[PDB]
Amino acid sequence: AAGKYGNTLEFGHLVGGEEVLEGPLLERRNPSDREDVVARFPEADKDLVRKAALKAREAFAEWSRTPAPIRGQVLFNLVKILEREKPTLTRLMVREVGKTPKEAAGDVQEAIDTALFFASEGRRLYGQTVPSEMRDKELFTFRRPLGVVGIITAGNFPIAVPSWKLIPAVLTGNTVVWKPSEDAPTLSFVFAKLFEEAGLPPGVLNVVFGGGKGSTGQWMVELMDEGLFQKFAFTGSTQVGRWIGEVAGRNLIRPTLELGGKNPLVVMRDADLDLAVEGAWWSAFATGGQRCTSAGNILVDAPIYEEFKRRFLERVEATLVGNPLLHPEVTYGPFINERFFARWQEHYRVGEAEGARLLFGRGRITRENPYPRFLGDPEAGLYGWPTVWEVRPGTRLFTEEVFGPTINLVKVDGIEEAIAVANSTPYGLSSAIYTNHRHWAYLFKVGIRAGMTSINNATVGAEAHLPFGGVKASGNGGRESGIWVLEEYTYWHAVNEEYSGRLQ
Amino acid sequence: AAGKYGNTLEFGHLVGGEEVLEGPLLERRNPSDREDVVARFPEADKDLVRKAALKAREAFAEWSRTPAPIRGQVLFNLVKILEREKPTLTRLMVREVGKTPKEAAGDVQEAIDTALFFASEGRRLYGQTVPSEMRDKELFTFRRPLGVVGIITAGNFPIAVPSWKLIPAVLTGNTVVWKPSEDAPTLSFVFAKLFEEAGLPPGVLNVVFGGGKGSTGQWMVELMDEGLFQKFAFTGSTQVGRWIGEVAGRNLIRPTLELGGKNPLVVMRDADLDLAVEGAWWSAFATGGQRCTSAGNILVDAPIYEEFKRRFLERVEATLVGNPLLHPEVTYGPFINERFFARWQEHYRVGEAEGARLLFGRGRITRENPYPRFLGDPEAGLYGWPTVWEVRPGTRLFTEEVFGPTINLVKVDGIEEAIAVANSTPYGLSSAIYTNHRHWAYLFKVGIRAGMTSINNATVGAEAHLPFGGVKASGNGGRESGIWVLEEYTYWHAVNEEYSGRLQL
Amino acid sequence: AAGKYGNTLEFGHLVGGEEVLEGPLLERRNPSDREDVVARFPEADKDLVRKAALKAREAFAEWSRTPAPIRGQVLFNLVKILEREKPTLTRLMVREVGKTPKEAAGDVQEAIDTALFFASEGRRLYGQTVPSEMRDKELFTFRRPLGVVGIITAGNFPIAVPSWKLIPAVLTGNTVVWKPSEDAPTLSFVFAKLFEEAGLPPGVLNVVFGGGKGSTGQWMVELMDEGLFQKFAFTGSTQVGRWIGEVAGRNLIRPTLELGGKNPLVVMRDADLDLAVEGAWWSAFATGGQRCTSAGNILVDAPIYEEFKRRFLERVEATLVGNPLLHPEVTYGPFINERFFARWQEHYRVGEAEGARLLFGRGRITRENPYPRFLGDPEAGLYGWPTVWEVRPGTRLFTEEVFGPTINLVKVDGIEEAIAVANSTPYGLSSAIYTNHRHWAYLFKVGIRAGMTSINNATVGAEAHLPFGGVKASGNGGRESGIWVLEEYTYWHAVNEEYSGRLQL
Amino acid sequence: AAGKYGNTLEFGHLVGGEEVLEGPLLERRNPSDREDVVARFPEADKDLVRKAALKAREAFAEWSRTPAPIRGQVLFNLVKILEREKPTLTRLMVREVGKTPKEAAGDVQEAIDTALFFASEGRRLYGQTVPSEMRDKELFTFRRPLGVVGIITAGNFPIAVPSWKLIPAVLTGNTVVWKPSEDAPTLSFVFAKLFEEAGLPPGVLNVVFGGGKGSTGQWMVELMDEGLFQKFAFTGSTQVGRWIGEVAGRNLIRPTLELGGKNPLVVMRDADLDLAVEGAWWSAFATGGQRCTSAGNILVDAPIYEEFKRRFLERVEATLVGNPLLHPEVTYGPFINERFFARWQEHYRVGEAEGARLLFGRGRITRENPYPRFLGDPEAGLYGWPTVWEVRPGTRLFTEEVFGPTINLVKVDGIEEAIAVANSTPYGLSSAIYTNHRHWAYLFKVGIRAGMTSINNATVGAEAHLPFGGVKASGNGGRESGIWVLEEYTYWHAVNEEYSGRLQ
Ligand SMILES: [Cl-]
Ligand SMILES: [Cl-]
Ligand SMILES: [Cl-]
Ligand SMILES: [Cl-]
Ligand SMILES: [Cl-]
Ligand SMILES: [Cl-]
Ligand SMILES: [Cl-]
Ligand SMILES: [Cl-]
Repeated sequence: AAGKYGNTLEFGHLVGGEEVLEGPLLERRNPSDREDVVARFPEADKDLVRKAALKAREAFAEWSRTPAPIRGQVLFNLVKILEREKPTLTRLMVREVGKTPKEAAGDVQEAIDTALFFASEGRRLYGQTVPSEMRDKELFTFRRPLGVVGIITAGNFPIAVPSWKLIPAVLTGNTVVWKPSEDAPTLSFVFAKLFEEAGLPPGVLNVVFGGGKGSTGQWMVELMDEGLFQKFAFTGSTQVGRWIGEVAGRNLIRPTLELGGKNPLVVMRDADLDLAVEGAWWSAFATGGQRCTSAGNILVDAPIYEEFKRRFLERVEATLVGNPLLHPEVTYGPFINERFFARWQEHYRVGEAEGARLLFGRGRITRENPYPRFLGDPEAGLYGWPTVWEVRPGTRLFTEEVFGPTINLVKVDGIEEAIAVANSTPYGLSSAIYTNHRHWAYLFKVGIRAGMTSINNATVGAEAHLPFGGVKASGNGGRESGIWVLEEYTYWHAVNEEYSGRLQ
Repeated sequence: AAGKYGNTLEFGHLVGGEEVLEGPLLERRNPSDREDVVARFPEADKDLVRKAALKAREAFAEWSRTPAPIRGQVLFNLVKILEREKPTLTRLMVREVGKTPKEAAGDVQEAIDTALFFASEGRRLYGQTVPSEMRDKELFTFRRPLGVVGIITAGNFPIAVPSWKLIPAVLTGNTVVWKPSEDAPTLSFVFAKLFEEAGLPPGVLNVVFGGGKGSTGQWMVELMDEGLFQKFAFTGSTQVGRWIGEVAGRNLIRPTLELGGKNPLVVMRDADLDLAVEGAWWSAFATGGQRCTSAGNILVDAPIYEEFKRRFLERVEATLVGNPLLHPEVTYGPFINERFFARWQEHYRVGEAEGARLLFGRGRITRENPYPRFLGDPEAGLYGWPTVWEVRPGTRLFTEEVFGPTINLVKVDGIEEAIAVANSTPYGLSSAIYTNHRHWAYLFKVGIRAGMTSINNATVGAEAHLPFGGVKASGNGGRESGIWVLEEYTYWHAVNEEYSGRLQL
Repeated sequence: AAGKYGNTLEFGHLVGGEEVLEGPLLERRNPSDREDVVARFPEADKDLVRKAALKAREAFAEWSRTPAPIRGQVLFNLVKILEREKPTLTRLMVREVGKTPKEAAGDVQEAIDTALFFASEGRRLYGQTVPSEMRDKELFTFRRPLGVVGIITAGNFPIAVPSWKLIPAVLTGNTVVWKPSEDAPTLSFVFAKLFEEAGLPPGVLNVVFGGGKGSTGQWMVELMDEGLFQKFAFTGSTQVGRWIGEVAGRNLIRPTLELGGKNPLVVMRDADLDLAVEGAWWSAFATGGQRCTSAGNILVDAPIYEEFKRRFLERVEATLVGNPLLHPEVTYGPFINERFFARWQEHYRVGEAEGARLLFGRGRITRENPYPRFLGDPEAGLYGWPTVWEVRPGTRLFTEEVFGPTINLVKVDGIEEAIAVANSTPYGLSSAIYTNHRHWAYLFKVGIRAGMTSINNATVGAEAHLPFGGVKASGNGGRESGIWVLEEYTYWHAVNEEYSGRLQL
Repeated sequence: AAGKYGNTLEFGHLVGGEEVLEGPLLERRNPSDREDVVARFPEADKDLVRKAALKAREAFAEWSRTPAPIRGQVLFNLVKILEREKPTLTRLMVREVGKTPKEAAGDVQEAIDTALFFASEGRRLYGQTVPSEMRDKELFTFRRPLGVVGIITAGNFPIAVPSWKLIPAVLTGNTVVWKPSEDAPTLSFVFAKLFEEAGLPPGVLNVVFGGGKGSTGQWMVELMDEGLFQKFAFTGSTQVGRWIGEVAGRNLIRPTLELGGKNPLVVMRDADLDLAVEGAWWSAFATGGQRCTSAGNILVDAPIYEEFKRRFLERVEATLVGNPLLHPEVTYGPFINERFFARWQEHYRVGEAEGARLLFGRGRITRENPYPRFLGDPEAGLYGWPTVWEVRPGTRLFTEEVFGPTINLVKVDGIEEAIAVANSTPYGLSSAIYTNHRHWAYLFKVGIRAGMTSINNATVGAEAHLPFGGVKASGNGGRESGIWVLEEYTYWHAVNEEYSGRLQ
């Protein structure tokens, strides 16, 4: 078929390098305009996943024992292919998940950067030579591939965040089974095909499509109990993370777990207001607030509270919203999926119930409830009014993660107290402070309990060559970019060579 | 009291730096001679563990914010105090767990080495400065303490293996709750007091004594569900490890898990037989086969099978066994506890049942079933005949870990097949090959699935400044000594500083 | 003009991104066939070098303060452009320096690999965060660009070896003045233009052509005394290196110095002869023996001496020699320049004089003195008979580097003595041993005084992502590839931040 | 003999572990009181140095091939012995070089810290395992000892700064010839004996006493031309450094060169004045201004110039000066040697000549020119009035290093200009800025051309586990503490092992 803004594509799983149309058909509709159908694709039953894992096990023998620098050459080709395809993938990603074209070119770019980074790590992966305490004896360490990796990914960063996992996994000589978000199946099929074209041998990467709970994603976790995975990486909700953590736990796997957060952004009295407003604004409404790292609470220092709040609302009022395929100028578009739209709609009622003051936002944008800076037709999909609250700490709006274009303001007095309030959340992913006093940035830097912190910078837009990850309910201690991710996809082999003829 | 070979000591838990007699008294008997009672000490009820965790939470505020190089000064004092106490700790460790005096001085030494290593890491703990892609912007990383660490340790290495966990934990600014093996409570009490004398502030280290299943150790794991631990380290059985793994799992903790193994030792046709026999022998019978890393199977290359086997048994015949307090010359002594003795006694009947050929070993040493090279009285404790089997791969003697002085022989042909058989085991901790062909050592080096490998060297005797740890059922991927353990007791804080006063994205 | 095998090209210096015809014209002839003229190009007078250094000083302001990851983007484009141009650079390099097409594609490849390596180091260059001993105080380190780098390169690896210097220099934010070998000026001009196309801002790279002694290269060193260079890298003879060393010395510069060697290759009795012969053979005659790392002495273990020698000469007999443009199948071609041909011709007379036994080789290949496996016309250039000697240690053939297709045999007895003889040379660059006894490779590994060592592998063919460099007369301790070269083109800035608002000391 | 405040000690060189009284007698007098004679000791003629180098060459065979962790055990014993001796060495160092007892206990402490640091590096010295691009092939690197190291040291940090060189040298398996400052020969003899007691085998450390120019130090450099040294480290003047650099240069040695500096300290308008005054004050007058890192110029931001200058002079007026053996409370004491006293006396006349304004200081303290806060008798030795100038940039007081208790003030306007003025000096060792604006500290941090920089902290008191060293005329690129010094005393051996039977 042709769809409304492009072709409807039908395709199967990729197992040992073949297409496999095996299972009930699902379909992904353009979230910006649900009349456009983007793709049609099977639900992998659990036995197909079992097969995919075992093609991966067969492929690992040859791939793992392929020279690491030659594995790098595959990634180098991928860098080139990704570069070529960057305009295509940008178009497709606006169609399939409703990111703005600026943000979507950015997504693709991070995969390009990731691929370049690891092409080169083919000739690094440094281990150690160590001095023995004994004469006539040498000591070594060596990073070794774990085996078959199972990977589950969300759809809000559908090329970038998969690449953080897929690329270092195959570079260190592992083999992969990948279950991508039913929100972005076409991009995943493509990205798997780009990898094929780049030279990845068949079976090294296998892709199985489907849903999460009661679907493929769950079957996929359950297979850790049959020992088909030597490693597992997941991006998603803390509820699901804890479960996957437990399953990996009893099967002696360290899993990688990016689990979202409630990201504090502090604005001290001595801050540059315009800059801090631009950063709160962008932290809140980038990707329509559907980022692990989107800001949950702006903590504004009491002296500047009123002035900040007036300027922030001015800025929020200006947010454009709309079909980013038809209106590239727009700040954000639709909800990626139905599930986030629903949780976000409920957040209004929890707010009113616990007594938050709603400063701006009239829930879902529709004909009967139109939004002044909307562009296009708000009924073609699920779009949300920008939303702003004032909230007491301790409350549920304050502590619980809510994907969607919502942000809270909170009045704080101390730096003392700003730090205490910033920490009053089960999460600990991302954080930010806007200030000019060296001492104030120092105290927050070391007083916050987060895995990432920004000074005079948004909670979003971490650079791709720094360790990405959260502490507390935001993850289990692993990190995803740079040299730090090598701990995730390898283990330490320790070797001692005796050249004397003596026991010692 | 006075005991038979020293004092019987009574003592409590150490919580926020005070002694606490709270719970039913247990007792640790001298395993070499169970008439000697070494200690009486309480079983921490779960609420006292809860309190210990919360003293640790109170103490973490000031310890974590104590300069890392000053935390190193504490460890440097500990190195000196440990040095002073090395002869007394050696005596006490032969009394309390029945290690030979040579092996027990060695145990103490690894704590000394560990403490020196980390005294100095107080002025390292390096993180990174990183270039931004943006002008007027700097990037950093910082290693940060996790919080309160819960630690459970076995008793077979009662000073060394605890120190691998305790020392890097407090050095990186964490606070600790420690539950030591009911097999070695006096050494743990001491070691906690040496730490105190070295300058560790009270509450930074808390010690709660007791048992494992249905006791303190279990209560201690269960508390991860109340979020009292931000990290957990365990040495023990894979059965228990899997459970601890699961609990830590749902609480988003990476735990540290040394879970023992079935350690393959390969002897290729071109090996030096006398040297390979000394290494199989020492791998098997060091600590009476009660090490995570003790050898489980000798894989002998078919061409030298018969010659090796004859010489190995000659060497095993020579093993001395006895009360290492009265006979220091002895190779190994008693079982640490009655649990290991029991599992090892059953292994004879599993052996007979699946049809292993028993080449040597008459089960428990007693007066009625004496051992030619025994010294002392074998009824005063649980002592085991050195034991040798031939076994087919696939069997339970071949695949299952059995603490005790038992080893299997297996005939192999290729290097091909040596590697395939070495890997036919759920475990993946330690390994060894005896060979002189460079290509053969290379193929084993890269063909084995283990986290430690020895060439012309035993499966035991890892050096303390190399990463200790197993793959497969032997652990979950963490590592314990050297710079590698810093990943366990810290997390990565990533900081980005904008000085350019504009949003650039 | 049109030449005989391509165009004759005329071109100038590149200074702040402009072409500059300033100075007396030199010419580079096709060494394989000197009727073919490859290029005409100026000799930079010392004042033009002075200007090039000062364009580099002007450009450093904005390049150094260009985000390192963006500097990497330039290199990533260069990788792509180099890939596109790999067949043309291969052709041109066979024309301009007489490398065989296989070896010349390899040369280009190492630049490609180098550029990819460093494209990625744009997002690394890691420094350190370090714990203070004081409360409320943080410590950092930062790698910083040195400034303007002066670079002099040989012509035998005219794209690879320049890239080891050029690329890490500009990546770490330095600016460059480059004086390339008058043996390979067209490739250098090209490579500088590829860099331009890749996005290198003008003035960041400046190229000044000319000669060495009494020419541009000398003027270029002399300018360290006017402080126009904050760093200097050189590939060449130890004679020249010592001088450059001294000049950099008094100007407080650590310079980078690859200074060639006399590379010992040992063949123990237990070696695989065919493999060790292939490795001695390729070590000797790769690039016609015109590599820093080409083998100088084969040390053969007395038991296999005669057998090895017979097989080696059989293999040497088989060497093909010829115009690699017309006969790609050929092992090596002409001398790069007339200087090397001259020194190598004299080596025959030094040999006769000190009493070496000449086993094979009749000096220069000519029509009147033809070589059985020559292809083409040997008078069109300077070509050399493969040459083999037996020599006593202590002699000048044994100790002195001789670019050209010459190799010595030496009889040795121990591993003992193999190592002692291997070390009896002023140089210490590369080394190799062929053996199967693990202990013998270990003793050589730790007994040799060299900065690179091969086990059952040639003295040539270092991998590009390992540190390249020599000890003794082969260099001053710096290293060229991988992470190790970052020490050369940066300095360590150490920063300490006090937030505690009090003097504490 | 007994001297006036302790024993006069006579002793020889230490060569292959024996005492050697061979040469004309020199003597070191107590600089605080020159009637007290501290020591009597020979001048090593050049042939004795030649012998010392060759004992070191013989000893290297055994020491280098001694397990690195066992070499660490020697240092661990040294830590303990140094701890025991810390009160003795502190007394002796106040007697022999006239440091205050606080500063001298500090000196000894840095050696203790250095020794602990490197005791532990016995089990580190990490090298690399690297992946080959070829199948059946492994790559390694290994740090290797250079050989015999020649070491020349100044006397102003007579235990600390020698330990930065001596300890990492012997730990990495090198052997040493050491020529210590004729200003501190007793401490060096002692420290060499403590090393002996700690377990250092004889010949691994050799000590040869004497002078510099036309004496042992020079003979010692000249021996690089006979190839007796594989490495050379020097602390001293830039003139001498350049020479040693050249000699090492032609002999293909990378030498280590700490060469002093003219250390800028900037005080921005937003600074904390009391803190910045305490830091200028301590930067200037610690060790009587006889530190490589002592401050040369205070750059005061125009808005606060007058206020700062008044408070600084108040603080300087308070400086106590005197015989630190008899008056521990004193800030600084005598000149270490006659040479610095002389250069510092000349600096007054260069100042007047180029027109600097002298704000405070009457040259040498004597009976006829007494100093209000002097304690003791100023004629017993060479003591200097604290000295303060205002100076134009470009002048010689501004650009040239002057050991002694002198400091300049300079008015600056920009941060722009503060950085330009801070850099207008041939040196580039140490630096500092006092400020609270994050942007101001950032611009200085990255605009200065120095190898060490302090924010709201003195130019002195670098921590011992950070890389110590200067750029420009302050050194040649090497660094001295921490992991960074390992580049100085080792070289990189690169090994490739082929296990196939193939050429590739
Ligand atoms: Cl999903
Ligand atoms: Cl979800
Ligand atoms: Cl949904
Ligand atoms: Cl409110
Ligand atoms: Cl001196
Ligand atoms: Cl001087
Ligand atoms: Cl003098
Ligand atoms: Cl003035």
